[PDB]
Amino acid sequence: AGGEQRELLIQRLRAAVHYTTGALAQDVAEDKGVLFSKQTVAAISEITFRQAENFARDLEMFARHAKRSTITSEDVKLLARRSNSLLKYITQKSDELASS
Amino acid sequence: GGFRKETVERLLRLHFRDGRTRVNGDALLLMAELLKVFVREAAARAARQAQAEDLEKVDIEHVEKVLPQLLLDFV
Amino acid sequence: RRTVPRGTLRKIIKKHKPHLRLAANTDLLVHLSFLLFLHRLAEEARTNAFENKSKIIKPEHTIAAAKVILKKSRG
Amino acid sequence: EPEIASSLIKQIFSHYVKTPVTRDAYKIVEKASERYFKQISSDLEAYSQHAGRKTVEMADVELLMRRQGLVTDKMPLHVLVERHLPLEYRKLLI
Repeated sequence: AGGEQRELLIQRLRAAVHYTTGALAQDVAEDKGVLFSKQTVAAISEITFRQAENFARDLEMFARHAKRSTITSEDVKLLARRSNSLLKYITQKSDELASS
Repeated sequence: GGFRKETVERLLRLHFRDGRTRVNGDALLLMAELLKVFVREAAARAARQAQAEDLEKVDIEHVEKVLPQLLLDFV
Repeated sequence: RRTVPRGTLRKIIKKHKPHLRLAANTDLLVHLSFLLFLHRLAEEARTNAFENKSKIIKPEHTIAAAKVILKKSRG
Repeated sequence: EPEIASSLIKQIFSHYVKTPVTRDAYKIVEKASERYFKQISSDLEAYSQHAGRKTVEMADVELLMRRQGLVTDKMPLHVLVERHLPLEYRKLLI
């Protein structure tokens, strides 16, 4: 029920993430003087798609822990703690949002 | 460029185990940044691995080689 | 042997976070997480020693394992 | 100053590993354990403050073991407790 539509949604998202992965990868190729094979790009796209699942489940856990059903910048900050570099980066970004 | 809000939102809702779970706009932008960093990191690491082997071309093998460390080092 | 260092666990966390109060039996859960950390650490060091063709676990295997497992252990 | 006794760390580690471990290796395990506690202190703080509390509750520790990937949909906390905590202490949690 809604299963076929969900499969279409999944293909839509895979392809969207893949496009964006291509664009970002191209910036990197330019920076470093390399060429990424199609298969490499696709691989990174699929890895990224998959990691999204854990991000989403952890964000949801973090919001629930706060008796809160909507995810905020505090949950994303928590999500980024385990990598100090990442935490600094994303916290910078988040403050930048705060200023508006 | 970067990940679009719509894409990130749908991507996240897809995996929520609670129907009422939502993500506000700031979190969506933040997550877009986080995902972008993830991708740039995967690409930069695979690139580095290929360069240390004196290759211009990054192949799926280079990605596979760098992935576990990446996932470990990432969140 | 079968005993839990409840007071020690509390004191360790208190030395790290003085104004941080624990509750209930939470020390017992902390202890659990610690046991399991030790278990993962052992598995990883042993894997390392085997990959190193070593019958014995040595400081180098344990150091590499610690880096990995302490990473996996972050919240 | 405060730390888990060396003997206990050795008992657990060796009980699990079933493989010879050098003395110096154990010194590494001890330092790793110190670091483990430093980190979870940080974490439990962040978790409890996240929920608006000044105290660390059970939910905080279970959240930690979830983030550590010990507690999962297929491996509930109560199963880990039943498995790894000696008979007496598990009664306190159930």
